[PDB]
Amino acid sequence: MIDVIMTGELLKTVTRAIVALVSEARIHFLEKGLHSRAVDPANVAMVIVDIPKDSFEVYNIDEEKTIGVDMDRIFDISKSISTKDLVELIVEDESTLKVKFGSVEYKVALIDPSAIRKEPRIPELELPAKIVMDAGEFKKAIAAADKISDQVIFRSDKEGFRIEAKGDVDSIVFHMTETELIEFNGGEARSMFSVDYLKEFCKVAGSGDLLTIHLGTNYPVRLVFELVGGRAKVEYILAPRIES
Amino acid sequence: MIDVIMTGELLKTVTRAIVALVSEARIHFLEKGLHSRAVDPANVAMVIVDIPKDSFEVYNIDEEKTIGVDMDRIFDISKSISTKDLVELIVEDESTLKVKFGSVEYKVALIDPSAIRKEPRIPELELPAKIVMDAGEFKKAIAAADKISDQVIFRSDKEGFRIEAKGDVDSIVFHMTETELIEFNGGEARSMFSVDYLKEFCKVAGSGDLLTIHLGTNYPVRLVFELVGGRAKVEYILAPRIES
Amino acid sequence: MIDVIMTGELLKTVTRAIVALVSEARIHFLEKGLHSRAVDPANVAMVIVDIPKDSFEVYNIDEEKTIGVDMDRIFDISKSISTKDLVELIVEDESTLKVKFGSVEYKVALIDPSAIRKEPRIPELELPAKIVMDAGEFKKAIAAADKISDQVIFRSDKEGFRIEAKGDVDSIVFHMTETELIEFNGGEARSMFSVDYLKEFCKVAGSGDLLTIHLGTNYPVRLVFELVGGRAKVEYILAPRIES
Repeated sequence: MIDVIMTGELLKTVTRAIVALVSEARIHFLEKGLHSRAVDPANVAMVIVDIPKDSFEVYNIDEEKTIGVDMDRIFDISKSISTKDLVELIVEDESTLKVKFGSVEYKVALIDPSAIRKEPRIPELELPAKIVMDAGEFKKAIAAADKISDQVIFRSDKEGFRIEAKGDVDSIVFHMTETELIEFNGGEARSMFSVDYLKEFCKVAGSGDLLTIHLGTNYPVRLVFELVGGRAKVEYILAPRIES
Repeated sequence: MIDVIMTGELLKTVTRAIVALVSEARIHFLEKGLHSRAVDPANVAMVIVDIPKDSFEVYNIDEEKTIGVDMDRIFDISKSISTKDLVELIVEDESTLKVKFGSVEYKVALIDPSAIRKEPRIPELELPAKIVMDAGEFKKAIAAADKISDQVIFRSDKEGFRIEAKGDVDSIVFHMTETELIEFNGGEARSMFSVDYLKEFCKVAGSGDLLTIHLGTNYPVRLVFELVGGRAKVEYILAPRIES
Repeated sequence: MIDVIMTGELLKTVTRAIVALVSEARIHFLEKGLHSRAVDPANVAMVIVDIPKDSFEVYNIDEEKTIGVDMDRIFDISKSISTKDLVELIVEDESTLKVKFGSVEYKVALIDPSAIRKEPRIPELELPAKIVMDAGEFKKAIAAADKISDQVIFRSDKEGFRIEAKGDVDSIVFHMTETELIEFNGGEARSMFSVDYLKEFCKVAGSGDLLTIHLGTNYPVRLVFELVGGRAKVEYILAPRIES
């Protein structure tokens, strides 16, 4: 059996992060905690979620188990859950997931894991640039860029980190030097990405959340967000466009 | 003449509660206070509003009087009124209603009471189950059920009160025991109702408001809400569906 | 060169006030401060904006300069600016405007002032009535009138200031006596105006902002708003309808 208790905000945020890309997903309850990964239909973005066992109020599992979940449903139900509610998830067999919060108990039929798209592999990306900043600040940068173009360039070097967008008659540059960043290795990298996806990624993040960016040149970017008081790690990987 | 003064929130809430079902209504200014009742077009729900004279800041009437009011208009005008404004209602003759608040005076033509649908009678429902709880908690239960089905079962017995909804692959159960409820008589009852109407009823209620449910088996349910600091009694009665 | 620093709220509010009427505008950086005036396409309303140099945190200009600005763009970009951000505007040449706030630098191509509709002249209106009140209160009056009609009468005399609207079966009167107003000269005047424009004007104002109304009979009304902590003067002039 699986029986865990987590804050409502933790469940709502991780559910929202996953459903942003897929409507169904395999959820692994491992000895070390919860894990889930998925790639979107267009194969342009991937999401990797990790909730260490210590981020849960209670984490009791017998054997490690994988369940198939209808993410659209859990997301819909999560909207009736308060961020301040404590939520208990229970799986006694293999066909039903119980979600309890307040005076309510929701029961949803699980999906056969095999019926879900094959479990994707995590790319062993070798990236030279590492940038650590506030997720809210990043979110604002993307929001500003979104008003100028549908594509942005991420650039890193010894002088800092920049996010640039160019339009027909206007342009915008977000720039932070090493001293302004939380952590920065000065690695040299430059890649271009779709603003649409970046904007969607930021919907589960805000001021106070940590963001670690792993960047290369003409390589997918890794955006590692630490959310909900640092209880969850939500990494989004986005394929690159041609930077020239 | 009729001359009363009430809080903006009191007028806004009671107006909203009535217009939810009808666009016109007879408003009775009785020695004991304000009274109004109406049934919706489909004859599926009824609303009974009572504002005791002591809930008003000022309640001065000569003789008991009944006026016909265009509820869509009062509701529209009430949107320009603040919950913290004090509102004065005046009827000097029989054709005009004056609504004063802030530095504004609104005058609306009254409707001939006779032109309005016959005054409905209050059903003398004999119900075995009585449940008293927080209206906000009830509202949340209905909101959760609404995500699962368009119908819900209300069930009461010695073990408490439950609200259940079932879908094709999921279900939800809200349950509170006698100790969790404010007041409960343990009466046995079970009826099914439309979530659409229940959801609409709850729009004028929130955490802190009292709700008394009178329930029977295959009988209309009585939902007595005490709103605006307990100043108004707004009872909604909803016809049942077949529970089996 | 032009180099000024202002609060985000100041830029956002003045930008919104101007774009309400036009999509392009001439902005004058004078020794005494910023000035801009424009009339809408229908020639029914005009806006005159004045930001004294002392309302800026920094105001450094070489020679007085006039620039042409795409107001739709600045407005769009201003949405990514926080009211609490400090914004720096820089014009080093004549073709580019730099907008800096936070860690972002926006560059927009300027418009040739000549390509913009001829600079309008300020009408030397001679009006007998002067009314000073809270802009938020005025805004509420217009909002109330808007529910009754698409036209309102502004009336002033020794007994105070009134805003009246009449519908088929209802009416509304907003009235404030001399003692209730901040300043009032008791001038006699009566004119009728379009609620649509008045409502739009009030979108940049709120409680706490000062409004000085200059009113005549069958003459355009002057609505002088002092916004953003009294840092900006935004005057709207609205052509009259036939009052009878």
